[PDB]
Amino acid sequence: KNCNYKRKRRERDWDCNTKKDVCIPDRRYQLCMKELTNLHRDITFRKLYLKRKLIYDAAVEGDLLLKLNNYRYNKDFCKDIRWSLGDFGDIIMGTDMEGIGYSKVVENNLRSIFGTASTAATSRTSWWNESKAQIWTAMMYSVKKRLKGNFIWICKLNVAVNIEPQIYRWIREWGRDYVSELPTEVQKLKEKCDGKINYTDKKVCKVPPCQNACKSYDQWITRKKNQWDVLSNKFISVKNAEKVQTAIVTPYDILKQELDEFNEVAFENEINKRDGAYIELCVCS
Repeated sequence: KNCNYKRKRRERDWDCNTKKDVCIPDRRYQLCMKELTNLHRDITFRKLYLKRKLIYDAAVEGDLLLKLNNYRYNKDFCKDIRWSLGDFGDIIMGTDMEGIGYSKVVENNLRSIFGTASTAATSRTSWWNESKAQIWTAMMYSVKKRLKGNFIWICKLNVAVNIEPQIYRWIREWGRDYVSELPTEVQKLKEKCDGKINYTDKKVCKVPPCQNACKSYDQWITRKKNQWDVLSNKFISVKNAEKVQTAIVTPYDILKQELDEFNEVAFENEINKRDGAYIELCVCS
């Protein structure tokens, strides 16, 4: 059904339990791969066949993402295009980090086509780099259909096709989720735990629904911290898999680039529950 409609963003939080070395976004789980899953001639013909199947899945993915975006054509939509396109790329290149269920089937199908010799990985990257512009076009079809020649400037093609390791992109995506969730969770804390100027005891000291709001906030921030540690640890593993090391980029550098107002110290305080706002609202001491 993931090729029929998308869950609301953040309806399901990042999943770190299924594959323990990485946290997987719901968007990735829902990536449309129907045609890719449902995959004799020369290998050249079969690659051509693959392209067309990838175009179909990409077109559907872009259509459902736009519907999820309620046809707004805003930054959220363009990010989703970039994330999903990127994931398609990693699937094609064989560097996707999910590799469960039908993703495993898809990887088997691609290996039937490209083989598994020592040149396979390179030729798979070559095929993607040669094809990715058309896949973006396929993903943007639903936009082209409604906006015609003006679809070109809704989202940036170049940004979308520029190759980046999957864990880089997922950290960007995760960060955008975090900054969307944070004020929302702080709202709930404030509403239940906010105090008048002349209070004597914090509400959290003895007021049950404030305590339960703090408990619930604790559960959320504990997930966020867990997710950040897992993704950060995966960032290190993926980096160390690179034969040559770039002499340094950290996950915070990525967050700093993706996010508007990022502040590493503030961020680290929040996920460790030692920020001023949390302490004010949830620590009775």
